Amino acid sequence: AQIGPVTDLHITNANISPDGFSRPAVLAGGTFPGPTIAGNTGDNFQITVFNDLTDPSMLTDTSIHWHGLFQKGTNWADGPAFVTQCPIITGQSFDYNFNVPGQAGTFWYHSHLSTQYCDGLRGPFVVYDPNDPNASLYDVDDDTTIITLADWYHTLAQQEPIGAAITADATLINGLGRSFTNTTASPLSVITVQSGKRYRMRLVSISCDPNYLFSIDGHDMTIIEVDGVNSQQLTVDQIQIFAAQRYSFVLNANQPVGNYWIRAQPNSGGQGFDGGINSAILRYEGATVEDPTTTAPTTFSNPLVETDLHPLADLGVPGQPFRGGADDPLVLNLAFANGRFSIDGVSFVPPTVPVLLQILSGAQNAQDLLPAGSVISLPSNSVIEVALPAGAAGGPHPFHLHGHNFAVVQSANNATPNYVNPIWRDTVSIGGTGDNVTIRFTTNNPGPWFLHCHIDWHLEAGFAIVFAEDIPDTASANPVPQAWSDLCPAYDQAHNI
Ligand SMILES: *[C@@H]1O[C@H](CO)[C@@H](O[C@@H]2O[C@H](CO)[C@@H](O)[C@H](O)[C@H]2NC(C)=O)[C@H](O)[C@H]1NC(C)=O
Ligand SMILES: *[C@@H]1O[C@H](CO)[C@@H](O[C@@H]2O[C@H](CO)[C@@H](O)[C@H](O)[C@H]2NC(C)=O)[C@H](O)[C@H]1NC(C)=O
Ligand SMILES: [Cu+2]
Ligand SMILES: [Cu+2]
Ligand SMILES: [Cu+2]
Ligand SMILES: [Cu+2]
Repeated sequence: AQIGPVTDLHITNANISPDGFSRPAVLAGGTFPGPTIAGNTGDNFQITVFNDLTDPSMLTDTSIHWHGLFQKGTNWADGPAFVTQCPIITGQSFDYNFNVPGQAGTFWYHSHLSTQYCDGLRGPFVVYDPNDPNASLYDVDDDTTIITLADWYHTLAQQEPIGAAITADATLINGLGRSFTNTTASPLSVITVQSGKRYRMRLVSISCDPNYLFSIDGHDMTIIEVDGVNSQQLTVDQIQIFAAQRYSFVLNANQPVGNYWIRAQPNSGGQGFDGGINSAILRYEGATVEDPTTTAPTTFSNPLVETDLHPLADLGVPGQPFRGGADDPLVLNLAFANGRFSIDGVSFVPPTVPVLLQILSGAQNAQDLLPAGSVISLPSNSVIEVALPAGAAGGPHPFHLHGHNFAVVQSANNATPNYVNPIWRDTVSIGGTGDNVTIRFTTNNPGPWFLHCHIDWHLEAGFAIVFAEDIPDTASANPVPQAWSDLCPAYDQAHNI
């Protein structure tokens, strides 16, 4: 069952074997993925997170981010460790108490301390719309229509050796899948549909790294939502989904009663589907309980191309219709060398005092904020443009901005900008060498908002900056509860800082 919008959430260690190989993990709600947190648009969420972690190999501190929720007036509840809070220490709990005005769609939650989400603390987060403009396009939308895609590692995140390449050992679809090496015939996930019905499939990438080529043999997929933003209907037969992105698509159960492969091919790790890796099963009611016998095409006829997506609503684009046509036009220099990423020449290393606390204590220019060179001020009530030219090793990099969604004025692999009707989203691939992926948004949400690559191994290696939006208004706009004020003293005492 779904939990929320008011719930406890216990964070524990346990052994799991989602691909037949047992290892310890960091879990929310006792499971991988964690339970779905849900409510309706505008609801008050109060998620009281109980840190019960005891195994130091995966860190006993934690902090949870609610990915894609704007947190307007509640920056303290956003979750990124050392940006908006100190971590919760073991044996303690913390109420993330926030509201979701003006948002409805498919989100997720994850640890936002170090690489801890890779060790298992990840789950879906759905905000339903009782008056959804897409409601008539489908019949079923519930916990059984959520599809998570996850990378899974046999080596613990903190134990990945410095200097060796990191790749996953399995793809998990709804928490199950088979290992790339030493493959055993462990159980595959089954998604069940009834012939003649239409389903709102909520596709969530909870990946720490790979992008997936997602498809369903025999079926096509009509996109209706992108990262929380309702879209015009776009029919595709394959979706390339990057880390942390979400799509809703209508699945019409219009093929013969049977079994069909669900495919999620990562860009690294095991290639293909031998032994049932990278696979799940779409089973119609009344079908034989047996594996599919379907195949993929050699070439997909209608792959998703991001420039084909358009908002359902008339969202437009803020600013003027040319490069640099914004109040605050930025171009970030994104680089990698010698094991570390940098933005504008500075590699992100989390500060001792969280950025929000530094602001509330009176640091009021971004040159005064630590880490030096990693915090950039944005002016209030202004159009911001951020160009993110690709080329840094380890791509394609999916960049994500907290506190906001944004218009994607220029997408990967296409040099033409769109100042008329591009999709809005919150995580975007910046593409390949020579690309100039560019985003725009307006600053109506005071607080420090993280901007980073959502490949968690790259974040850890410094691929991040903080946008301190409207520093002068941050304190008045974000009143903090006593429990939040208690976090840093408790953390610093427990760690002798
Ligand atoms: C990506 O687009 C930005 C503008 O959004 C380009 O930025 C300009 O860069 C040149 C030097 O390369 C400067 O002289 C300009 O002041 C910048 N801003 C403008 C023209 O608006 C950037 O060059 C583009 N990058 C790539 C790799 O195409
Ligand atoms: C490259 O991106 C551009 C801009 O998003 C796409 O151009 C649009 O194409 C649509 C569909 O034909 C037209 O309605 C628009 O008027 C175009 N806008 C602009 C500004 O040119 C283009 O289709 C993309 N290229 C590919 C191959 O998908
Ligand atoms: Cu996220
Ligand atoms: Cu986020
Ligand atoms: Cu990256
Ligand atoms: Cu983040």
